[PDB]
Amino acid sequence: SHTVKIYDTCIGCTQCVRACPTDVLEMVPWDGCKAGQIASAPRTEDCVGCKRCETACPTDFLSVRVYLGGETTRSLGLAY
Amino acid sequence: DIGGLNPCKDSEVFQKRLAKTVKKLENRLKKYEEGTPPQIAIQQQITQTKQRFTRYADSNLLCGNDGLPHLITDGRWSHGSEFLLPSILFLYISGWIGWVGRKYIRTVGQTSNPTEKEIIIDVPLAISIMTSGFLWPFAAWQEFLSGDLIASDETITTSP
Amino acid sequence: EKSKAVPFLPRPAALDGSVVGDVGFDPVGFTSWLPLSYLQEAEIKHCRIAMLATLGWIVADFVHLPGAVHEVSSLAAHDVAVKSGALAQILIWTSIAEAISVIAISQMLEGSGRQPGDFKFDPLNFAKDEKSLKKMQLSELKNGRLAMLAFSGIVTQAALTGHAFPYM
Amino acid sequence: MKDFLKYLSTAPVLLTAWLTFTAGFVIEINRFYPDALTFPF
Amino acid sequence: KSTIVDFNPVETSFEKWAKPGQFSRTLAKGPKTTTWIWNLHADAHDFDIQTNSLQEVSRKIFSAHFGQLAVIFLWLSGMHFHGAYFSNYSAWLTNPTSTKPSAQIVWPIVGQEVLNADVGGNFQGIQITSGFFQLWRAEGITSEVELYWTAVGGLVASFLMLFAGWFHYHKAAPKLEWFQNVESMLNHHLAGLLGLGSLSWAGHQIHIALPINKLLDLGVSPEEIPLPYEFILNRDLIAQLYPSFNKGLTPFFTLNWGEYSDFLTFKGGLNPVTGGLWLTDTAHHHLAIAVLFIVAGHMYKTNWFLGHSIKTILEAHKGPFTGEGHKGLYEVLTTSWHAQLAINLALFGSLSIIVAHHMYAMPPYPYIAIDYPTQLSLFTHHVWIGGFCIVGGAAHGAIFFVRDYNAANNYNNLIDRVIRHRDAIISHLNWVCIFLGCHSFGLYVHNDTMRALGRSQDLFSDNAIALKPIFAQFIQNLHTLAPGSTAPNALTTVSYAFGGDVISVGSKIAMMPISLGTADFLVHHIHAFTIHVTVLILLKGVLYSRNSRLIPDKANLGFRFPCDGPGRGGTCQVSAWDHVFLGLFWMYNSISIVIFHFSWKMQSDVWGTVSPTGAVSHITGGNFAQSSITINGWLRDFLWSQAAQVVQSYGSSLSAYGLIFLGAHFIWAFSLMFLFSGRGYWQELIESIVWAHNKLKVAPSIQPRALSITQGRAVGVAHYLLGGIGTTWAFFLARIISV
Amino acid sequence: KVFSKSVPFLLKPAGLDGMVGDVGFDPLGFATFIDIRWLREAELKNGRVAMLAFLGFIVQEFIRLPGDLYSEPNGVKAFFQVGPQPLLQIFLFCGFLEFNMHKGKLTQVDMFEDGKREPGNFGFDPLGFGKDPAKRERYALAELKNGRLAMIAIGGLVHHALVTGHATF
Ligand code: CLA
Ligand code: CLA
Ligand code: CLA
Ligand code: CLA
Ligand SMILES: CC(/C=C/C=C(C)/C=C/[C@@]12O[C@]1(C)C[C@@H](O)CC2(C)C)=C\C=C\C=C(C)\C=C\C=C(C)\C=C\[C@@]12O[C@]1(C)C[C@@H](O)CC2(C)C
Ligand SMILES: CC(/C=C/C=C(C)/C=C/[C@@]12O[C@]1(C)C[C@@H](O)CC2(C)C)=C\C=C\C=C(C)\C=C\C=C(C)\C=C\[C@@]12O[C@]1(C)C[C@@H](O)CC2(C)C
Ligand SMILES: CC1=C(C/C=C(\C)CCC[C@H](C)CCC[C@H](C)CCCC(C)C)C(=O)c2ccccc2C1=O
Ligand code: SF4
Repeated sequence: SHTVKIYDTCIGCTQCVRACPTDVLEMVPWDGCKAGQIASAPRTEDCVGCKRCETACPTDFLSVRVYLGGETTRSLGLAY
Repeated sequence: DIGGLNPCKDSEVFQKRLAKTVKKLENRLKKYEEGTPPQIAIQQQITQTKQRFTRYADSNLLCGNDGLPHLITDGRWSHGSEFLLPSILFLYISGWIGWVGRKYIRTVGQTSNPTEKEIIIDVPLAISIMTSGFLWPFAAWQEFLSGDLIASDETITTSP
Repeated sequence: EKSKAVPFLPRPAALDGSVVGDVGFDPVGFTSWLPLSYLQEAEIKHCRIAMLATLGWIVADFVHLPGAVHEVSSLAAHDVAVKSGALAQILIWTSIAEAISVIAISQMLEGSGRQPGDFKFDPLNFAKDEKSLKKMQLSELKNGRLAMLAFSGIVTQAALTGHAFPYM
Repeated sequence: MKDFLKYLSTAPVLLTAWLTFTAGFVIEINRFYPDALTFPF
Repeated sequence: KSTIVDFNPVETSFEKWAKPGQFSRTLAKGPKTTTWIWNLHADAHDFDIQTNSLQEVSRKIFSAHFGQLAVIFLWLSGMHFHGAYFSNYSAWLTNPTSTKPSAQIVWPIVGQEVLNADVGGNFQGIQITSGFFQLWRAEGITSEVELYWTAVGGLVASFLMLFAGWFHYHKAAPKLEWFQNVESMLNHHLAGLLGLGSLSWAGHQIHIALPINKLLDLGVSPEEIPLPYEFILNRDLIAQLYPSFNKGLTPFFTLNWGEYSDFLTFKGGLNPVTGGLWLTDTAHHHLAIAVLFIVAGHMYKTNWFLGHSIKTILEAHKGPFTGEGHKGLYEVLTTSWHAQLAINLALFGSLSIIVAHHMYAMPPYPYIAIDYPTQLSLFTHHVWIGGFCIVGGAAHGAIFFVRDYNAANNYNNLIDRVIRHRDAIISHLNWVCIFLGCHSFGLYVHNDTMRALGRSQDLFSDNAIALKPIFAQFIQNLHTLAPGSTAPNALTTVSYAFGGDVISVGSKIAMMPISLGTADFLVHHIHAFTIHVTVLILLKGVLYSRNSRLIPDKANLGFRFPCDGPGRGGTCQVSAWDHVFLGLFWMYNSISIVIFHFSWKMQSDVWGTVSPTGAVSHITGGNFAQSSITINGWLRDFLWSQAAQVVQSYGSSLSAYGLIFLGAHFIWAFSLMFLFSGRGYWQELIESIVWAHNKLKVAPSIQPRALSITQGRAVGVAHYLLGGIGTTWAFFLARIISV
Repeated sequence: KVFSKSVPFLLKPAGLDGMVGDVGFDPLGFATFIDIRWLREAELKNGRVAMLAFLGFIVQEFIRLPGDLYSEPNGVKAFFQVGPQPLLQIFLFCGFLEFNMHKGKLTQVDMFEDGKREPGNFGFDPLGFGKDPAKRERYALAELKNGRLAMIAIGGLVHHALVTGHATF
């Protein structure tokens, strides 16, 4: 399964979570930004690696980073 | 002479090339009629070929064993009209172009909408800058002295 | 409604009364999609050009300038004058005048106040008040239209039959 | 003729005019002094 | 306040000309990077994203059509003007079989005057392969003054179409209901446009082309031929050549149409004098076509209680296997411009290819069959246009599926049922493509390896294992027997390609029976295989344009997008555009093979010279039958052999063809930089270049960015197509003009 | 609307107000997209060069210098007979003059950047003509008109020599 990391440059704009096609990211409470929220990656087993999450990231060099790793039938997007 | 070449004025193969080209042109000329425009055009071709060969012969041009003018670009002023003078001419023209482009970029870079003035050129300012490029060698060695030609550390760098 | 010229056609809706030589003649409605000042300027330019052209054609078929090049009929004078470069000078100066005209018509269309065809060229007066100016404008327009039609007929007849000044 | 002149000031029209003029004077130099292999001087 | 048009919808102003990108909501803010410049041209004609109203899109499309027709009219006017002023058409008229058509002279600069070839007739210029001279002769044009007047008329028509476009966008723009009158539009395009154009052309042929061309074939010089209007005012100049005009139009109105058999014939074959189709046959054909199309135009109900409703016709065509059938197709084709474009472009390209075939098969112009460069150029050009238009139709079908397809409005109809089993279609098409490719190409490779191993009896040749195209030979036999048996009123077969005598004009073969052997079997199956693979790519693009097992929401990414990401193992090129890109590549492959087959087969087994005793000698000598069955044969006896004229063209009047050969090679190789590389490398190189510019204070305000992934692919495919097609263009033209 | 005094059917051009040759002649509006100070400097320099060149024609065809090189009454043919060496020296001397008279700032963007430079005012007045300000304006207008007339005449003389070949006489 791929690896997804969140960095404290998160501004809690939720654009990553609402762009994930496989429900990998979610918004959790935080105290490091104005919005009081930070993205989390608790379901990386469903991560497919499409990187839509970081295409919607407005922070300078990203706050969500997807590191491709071992492959799985879920991560390979295999309907068969 | 230089590199084993010989002047084209004394190159037999050069004259053979001229004679063969003229003979081909005349043979082509034979198949048309009277003072018709095709014959006039072929005659003009023959005249231009003869003039070009004569000018190349009387041009301090060195010809090889193939009867074609070879360029001596080692730097000697004897054959200076082959490379050195055209080199100076191009350097002047290209420095003019680069200088006027850079001046226009830096001039409209201090306005409210720098990007707009790049797709829609300020033709008055463009004409003002373009005709001022004749002093580009002097302008360049008056802006480099003042430190206005080179940026120092506001330039961006990658992570490593 | 019921334009003066064509009594059974409606008024062109762009020519009410406030133009010299306005009898409400626009059946195909050229004024409905083109500026009135532009069309007036074009008409006056055509009038003046064709008046000069008709007078020149008729005169040059009678009187010739000294020289062998000027010894041709007006019908064949175009190919001779273009070769001698005589028409090149006229082209150059007409192009200068027409560039100044480009500026003038642009200014007239974008405000200004210059009447169509009004270059203010008036060494003599010939027009002292508004009434005289209107009458002379009407005379110029009528004479110009007549000369345009006359030059058309002259050229067509001369080309059809290579005759001298009587082009019958 | 205020926006038409601004349209003529756009990059494509200006580049086309400049390149047409440039090719023009190059072609005419090569017509009046053809077959120039070296500097004329 | 008309019910069909809106008056003065858009003001005629130059203000928006000075605001580039005003049409797009995203581009209107102005450029910030160089990507804006490329996006400006990529969205210029995408009227769907510029307005949210179908009416505005339709009006823009209508005015764009007017602009395109004005451009076409200007091009035709230029062609006629060149024929009038810079051509040897008058000299070619008096010697069609010995003068090469030329209509473009080259200025004497930088030594380029060598391009002015010895085309004959005391003329110097570039030989013309567009066949305009033959077309003008078939039109009865016997003077360059007529060409000048046609050019003037073309200029006037082009201005008229420009004015029409301006008028119908800015002064009186039609409403949506006017555009959606597909019944009225079909009625008019079928009766008025097609039928009345055929009728008018039949009238012109009968009254102008029939007498003038008959006099020309009789040997009458063009100067003593009467002016075309005299054939109308004088019923005696045409009644001598065709002694049936003496009865006037009475036989027509009295149903005694047999009297007009003098100039309305049904002969078939070719004119023995000119080598083209009998112009009497052509006039009769156009008359019949006119009547048929006028009749066909009275089909759809427009404004009276008469005719058909296309909605009622489609909705009644259901079936047990097709559910709701064609229900909803009328709404699809009356609310989506992209669906109409798909159908029209596909059928238009297919029509262009059919035209290309029927052109050389039955030469319709005088002295065009013996002008081999003209025939080759016309066929290749029309086949290329057809392939491009077919790929465009597939592209716009995919665009309709992505954008204008409504799932709710297409419940259980044909479109829905096709998407529901797209897997089966694509899998079986995949199997068919593999079967056809394996067989055709592996038979080629088997022939090559058997020849390389010295086993000549193991090939798939005529003197070996033979694959006779018996089905095509049966059809050829049926056509050569048609006159008198199935077409009893025919005097000769439709085309001598099916069989018959060798038709030669001036010792040059015009048409001849095209024998089909094992070599034609293999190349025909190659054609089928390439066409099937192109169809596979395009149909996979259309069907999987909305969703797939990989990306269940591919429709939300649009028609044109590079990917969905490196995940799922990699989701490159999943768009539908990336399928029109690959399909463009495969169309290039297929059309290149088709034109190669045509060129080699014609040069080897049709074209050539006929000896006075009747011995036929071809351009190459019949090497197609035995050497077109191996890839080495194609490489050597066709490519290497016929490329001799291109490479040896330097110093001659065909040197431009060698230069274009080299330049097209350069462009084709240039394409591979964009096709093989990726955007990240070029962006990071532009980073260092920008560093240098910033160091010299000359970095542009518009930030330079590498071309987008989709634009990189588009540039690559455009350069690839240009280079390959130009290389084949120069090769074909130089080869067929030299010999 | 004011309308120009020279071209009476055209609006009065802008940017010419405080000048010593203003007759309102600018139909093409060259003063709108080009600096008026630079335009006057260029007009004055072109006029002065044309005046000197016209006088040079008239003197050359009449007087000439001793020597085989300086023996052509025709100015156009004298340009070729004299050779490149005398002409290049004139070119370099004119360049030296240009540099020293404008004191470095020689271009359209550099000149008049700081202002304080009356167009055409090099301060050259050794004979003292121009101390009285009353006749100064008349002298400026006369210089401008003579310069324009000399531009027209310099073109005329050069083109007469090209179409005939002998001289001006
Ligand atoms: C539309 C205007 C027009 C044009 C295009 C021509 C063209 C021609 N004329 Mg012509 N002509 C004109 C008007 C015109 N004329 C008028 C109005 C007269 C009556 C005075 C004449 C009297 C005339 C004679 C007597 C002769 C010609 C001849 C010719 C031919 C060669 C010499 C030449 O240019 O004329 C030279 C013209 C003149 C000597 C008189 C011209 C007087 C002008 C038109 C009136 C003033 C108008 C003003 C200058 C407008 C200013 C223009 C503005 C842009 C600055 C040439 C085809 C000659 C020829 O070859 O005949 C076949 C010849 O012998 N013309
Ligand atoms: C008999 C009547 C008639 C005729 C001849 C045509 C002919 C044409 N229509 Mg058309 N149309 C008609 C009725 C007709 N239409 C009706 C009733 C409707 C309403 C449903 C439409 C709606 C329509 C649309 C929406 C479009 C067309 C288009 C076209 C053109 C197709 C391009 C082509 O084949 O090039 C052949 C070209 C020629 C043969 C050139 C000569 C044709 C000239 C222009 C005659 C046109 C006839 C015109 C209708 C007369 C009106 C004159 C006006 C003063 C009223 C063609 C010119 C398409 C096009 O290209 O748009 C411009 C297009 O997009 N038509
Ligand atoms: C009747 C024909 C027709 C029409 C009306 C359209 C119309 C349209 N197409 Mg389309 N298309 C067509 C044929 C047609 N196409 C064909 C035949 C193909 C197959 C190649 C395609 C493939 C295609 C794709 C793949 C796409 C479109 C798209 C579009 C839309 C936007 C077009 C645009 O903005 O381009 C503006 C015009 C340009 C950018 C011009 C580009 C220049 C071309 C590529 C190079 C031409 C070179 C030329 C031959 C000269 C080379 C010579 C060399 C020596 C210089 C528009 C609705 C796009 C879209 O989003 O649709 C909604 C899209 O993605 N089309
Ligand atoms: C010469 C190069 C080449 C070759 C051989 C192929 C071959 C093929 N392409 Mg293509 N393709 C190419 C270049 C080529 N392509 C390029 C440059 C592009 C870029 C645009 C594409 C883009 C492309 C797409 C987009 C598609 C294809 C498809 C196909 C397949 C069609 C089905 C078929 O015939 O399979 C049969 C295989 C052959 C004919 C190859 C030769 C096999 C030999 C003759 C027979 C078997 C030999 C035997 C097994 C050897 C065993 C011994 C060995 C173990 C030592 C086929 C594999 C389609 C596909 O997936 O298939 C349906 C498809 O959709 N291609
Ligand atoms: C005279 C002239 C202009 C004169 C104006 C003058 C003096 C007045 C100027 C001033 O009042 C103003 C305006 C304003 C004041 O503040 C300044 C002054 C100075 C007071 C232009 C001439 C302009 C002269 C021109 C344009 C001549 C063109 C000639 C051509 C083209 C000849 C071509 C041929 O000779 C060839 C080439 C080959 C031959 O075989 C064929 C032909 C055709 C004959
Ligand atoms: C055309 C021209 C002037 C045209 C003026 C016009 C139309 C004026 C019109 C008006 O005034 C009137 C009529 C009335 C006014 O109220 C309105 C306007 C409209 C203002 C000047 C040309 C002027 C032309 C000039 C000055 C040309 C000079 C050429 C020189 C010096 C050449 C030198 C060489 O040729 C040699 C000697 C040898 C070569 O081998 C090398 C070189 C170096 C190239
Ligand atoms: C080189 C290259 C670039 C860089 C290319 C750029 C930036 C294009 C630059 C184009 C210039 C600026 C304008 C065109 C200049 C030409 C001389 C004009 C065309 C020639 C005419 C005759 C048409 C990419 O961005 C890219 C992206 C994806 C895959 C491959 C590639 C790729 O290979
Ligand atoms: S960039 Fe190239 S590779 Fe990476 S995802 Fe987009 S398409 Fe697939």
